[PDB]
Amino acid sequence: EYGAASITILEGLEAVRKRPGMYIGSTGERGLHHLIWEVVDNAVDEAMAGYATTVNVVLLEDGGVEVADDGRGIPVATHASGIPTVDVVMTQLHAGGKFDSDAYAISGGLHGVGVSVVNALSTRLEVEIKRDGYEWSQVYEKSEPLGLKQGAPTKKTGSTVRFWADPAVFETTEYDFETVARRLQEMAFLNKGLTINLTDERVAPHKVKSRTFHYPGGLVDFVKHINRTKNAIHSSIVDFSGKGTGHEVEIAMQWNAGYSESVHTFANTINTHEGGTHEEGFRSALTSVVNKYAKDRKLLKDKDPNLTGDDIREGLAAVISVKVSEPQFEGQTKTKLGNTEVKSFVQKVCNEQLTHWFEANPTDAKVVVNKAVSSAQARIAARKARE
Amino acid sequence: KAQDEYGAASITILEGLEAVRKRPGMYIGSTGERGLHHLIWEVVDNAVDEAMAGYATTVNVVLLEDGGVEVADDGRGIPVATHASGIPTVDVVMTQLHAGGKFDSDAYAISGGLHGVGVSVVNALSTRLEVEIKRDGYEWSQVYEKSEPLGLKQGAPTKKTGSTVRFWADPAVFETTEYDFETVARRLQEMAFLNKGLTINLTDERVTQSTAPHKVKSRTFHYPGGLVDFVKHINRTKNAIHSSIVDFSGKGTGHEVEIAMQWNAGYSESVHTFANTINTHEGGTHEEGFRSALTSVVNKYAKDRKLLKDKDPNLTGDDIREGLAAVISVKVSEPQFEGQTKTKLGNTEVKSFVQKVCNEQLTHWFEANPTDAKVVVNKAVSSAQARIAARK
Ligand SMILES: Nc1ncnc2c1ncn2[C@@H]1O[C@H](COP(=O)(O)OP(=O)(O)NP(=O)(O)O)[C@@H](O)[C@H]1O
Ligand SMILES: Nc1ncnc2c1ncn2[C@@H]1O[C@H](COP(=O)(O)OP(=O)(O)NP(=O)(O)O)[C@@H](O)[C@H]1O
Ligand SMILES: [Mg+2]
Ligand SMILES: [Mg+2]
Ligand SMILES: [Mg+2]
Ligand SMILES: [Mg+2]
Repeated sequence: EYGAASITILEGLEAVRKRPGMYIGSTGERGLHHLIWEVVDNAVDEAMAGYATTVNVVLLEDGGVEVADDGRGIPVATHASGIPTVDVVMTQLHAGGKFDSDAYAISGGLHGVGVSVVNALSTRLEVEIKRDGYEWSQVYEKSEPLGLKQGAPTKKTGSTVRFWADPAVFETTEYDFETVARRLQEMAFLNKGLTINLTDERVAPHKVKSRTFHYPGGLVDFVKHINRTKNAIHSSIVDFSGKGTGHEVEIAMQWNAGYSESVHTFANTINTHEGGTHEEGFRSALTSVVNKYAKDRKLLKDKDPNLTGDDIREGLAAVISVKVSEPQFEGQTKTKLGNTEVKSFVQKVCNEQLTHWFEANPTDAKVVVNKAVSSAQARIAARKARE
Repeated sequence: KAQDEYGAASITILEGLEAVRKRPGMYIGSTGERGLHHLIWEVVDNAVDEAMAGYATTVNVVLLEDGGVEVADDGRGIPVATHASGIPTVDVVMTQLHAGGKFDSDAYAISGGLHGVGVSVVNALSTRLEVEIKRDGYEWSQVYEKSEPLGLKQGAPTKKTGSTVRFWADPAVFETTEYDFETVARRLQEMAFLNKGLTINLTDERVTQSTAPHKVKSRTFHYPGGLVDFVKHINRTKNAIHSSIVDFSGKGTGHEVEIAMQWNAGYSESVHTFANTINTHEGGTHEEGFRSALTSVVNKYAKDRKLLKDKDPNLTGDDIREGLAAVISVKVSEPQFEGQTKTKLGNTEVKSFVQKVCNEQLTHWFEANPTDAKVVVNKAVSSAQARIAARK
């Protein structure tokens, strides 16, 4: 009997617990680690706004994860809603301070869902906040607030979010250290003044497993890192910026004797690992710049076909970092940046700055074009040899 | 700065479809070409879901001149009756997020729709929406202007059942509001392949600057050979290496799988993955389960027949999948898709399942057809040694 009785409306966090995949992709290792990503993003968002300097993540013994920032602290006062803003932010969907650019000019967070999902997919969530001249505490048991508590007075500011992933939701709740270590590192690469500390408290003087991430050389350091094991082909690491009405691009790149593509893209510090408009404008601009150089330096005949992106990006270590005041991310996992205006923006920046670099550095330009030409001709030889 | 004085007032709660209008990327990916087409997917997906349940036989998609899209199914009809919340059910289904009849397995046992978001999002990102429902003994008509319902109208009596949804994309939302016929065509074609008793008709009533009948693009997709008509389609411009196509299925608790595969002359991998008819073009567990199974099956066959030497390492997936045309269709009672755009299927248990079915059933095909198998193994053996030669 398909009718009005079959239509079911979901309320609050019901929808998150019924369809975790809509918010975290899946309940696998990727989904589990996304919980950490949601809590850390909010702390990073505070650093980007220029309030936090430090983000400390701790993998606790019990499987709990702690994330502490020295930012402004989650608004704790009573909302217009009639409940303390901590609860609005922690238990409601499409609720937050990132629907404008007033509180956070450039922020990874934008849907007002992130940390609410973490509450929804956790057995427990604790929060310790410093602001309004006090130390504030709140416990959320099976997503429900047990009571906001006004504690010790303090001039200090910041937030500390603690959460315990539901073993009913996730199959495996053991977080992976090096997965977390890798992501926190890239956040510090995209945030110059930011310091991220990581501690693994899970199982006479004893030192606990820890890492510190501070990179004053930003993206140029990120590239040096990518090209440690890989043997760099040219001395000068490409580095440039681009500014526009509503957006900004930051690029750094270097080639190596490798045969793989090591291109990482970011939008408001978010790892847009499935790419997007920013990556697309970059690839587009790169292919056209190299192809013009090779044709102009007669490294390819006029009858010779143009070098494909695959030939050029082979052995390339590149980082594309965009700061967008109004991003368009593909779902809550934000695997892609979709902003159509950002493709034409990145493209003109890469076109004008890569054309500049290739003409300014003739030594370095020669090598990377020689590689592209040699890798292109190799694929034309391998296809013919196979017949 | 007012950023310093950030507190309770800085936090704002979005009500209903304001969430979709503010952050469309959460539900459609982007406001680009791919996002625009996603609006048709949401509406067609709902019509297809009715075919999957065995109530709809036909789906008719029309790209209107004005710029609107019309999707007509002969299903059961979007329930019209006044919902428990106090308003007609159509209005709940069209103006409210996380509301639908796909949260259980009662109305739709297997369905691509699962979030209760689809058609509400379409309504949210459209200047106007129009619904024509035939059910409960009468033909009904509702109109939404900027998502707001103008009032449900009751019409003439009918014994027939179906739904007709018509939407006009908001140009303020989308950079481009003009659809690509081939994009729509290709998709509706794959939908017809994965649903044996379904017929999808696409019609293009958009003119170009007289109105001769041949100037209107049209398609009618009905494939009784399902996935086999799909692999036959894939290897058309390409040339098959073995005569008979690999056709096999396999069921489990709360999941079913269908595989159809064939190898071509090229070095081009053409593996298409589907979950509840949804094109999971980024793959997921079902694909990964198949990829694992396929690599293991060929490596056990190449070693036993001694086609591959003991000295050389095992074959890579890429060399096996080189020139492979395959279709992977899973039917899952409780799926887990990455977001609204549903680009990936992430069910942990599906990787084990598809691999279990593939490992067992492919081994069966290799053992029963040694003649066709030798050609396949010989292709992978040469392409692996080609990859080794290229590295030198
Ligand atoms: N560590 C924090 N410091 C200060 N404010 C925070 C912090 N964490 C959360 N908030 C506030 O709570 C709001 C909502 O967070 P959240 O639930 O993650 O959604 P969001 O960050 O706005 N967007 P999104 O992450 O894309 O879903 C934020 O806008 C912040 O204002
Ligand atoms: N053509 C139709 N025929 C009958 N019922 C429909 C039709 N279209 C929508 N519905 C019903 O309306 C509900 C809401 O639609 P929708 O917004 O697309 O959410 P959904 O299909 O459940 N899931 P999803 O598409 O993944 O967000 C559906 O679940 C159906 O119950
Ligand atoms: Mg913002
Ligand atoms: Mg957030
Ligand atoms: Mg019917
Ligand atoms: Mg739908």
